[PDB]
Amino acid sequence: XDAXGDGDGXIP
Amino acid sequence: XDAXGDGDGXIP
Amino acid sequence: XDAXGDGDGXIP
Amino acid sequence: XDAXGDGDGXIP
Ligand SMILES: CCC/C(C)=C/COP(=O)(O)O
Ligand SMILES: CCC/C(C)=C/COP(=O)(O)O
Ligand SMILES: [Ca+2]
Ligand SMILES: [Ca+2]
Ligand SMILES: [Ca+2]
Ligand SMILES: [Ca+2]
Ligand SMILES: [Ca+2]
Ligand SMILES: [Ca+2]
Ligand SMILES: [Ca+2]
Ligand SMILES: [Ca+2]
Ligand SMILES: [Cl-]
Ligand SMILES: [Cl-]
Repeated sequence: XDAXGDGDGXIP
Repeated sequence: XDAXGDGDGXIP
Repeated sequence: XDAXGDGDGXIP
Repeated sequence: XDAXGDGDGXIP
């Protein structure tokens, strides 16, 4: 896997 | 953003 | 076997 | 990724 600090999907 | 052919999240 | 939802080969 | 000694897909 994840990126973005928002878990899976959302911001990469 | 997306990757994997399954849209957002899931497989990168 | 297959994996990945794309049949044989490709994504495991 | 591959397995089987036959490259991508085929035998895992
Ligand atoms: C592929 C290299 C970077 C990476 C793991 C993106 C996946 O991020 P997510 O959409 O937040 O799950
Ligand atoms: C997933 C762990 C084993 C693995 C990488 C299977 C993929 O093998 P292939 O279908 O020969 O490409
Ligand atoms: Ca992810
Ligand atoms: Ca994310
Ligand atoms: Ca995405
Ligand atoms: Ca995806
Ligand atoms: Ca297979
Ligand atoms: Ca596959
Ligand atoms: Ca493979
Ligand atoms: Ca193989
Ligand atoms: Cl997609
Ligand atoms: Cl499949």
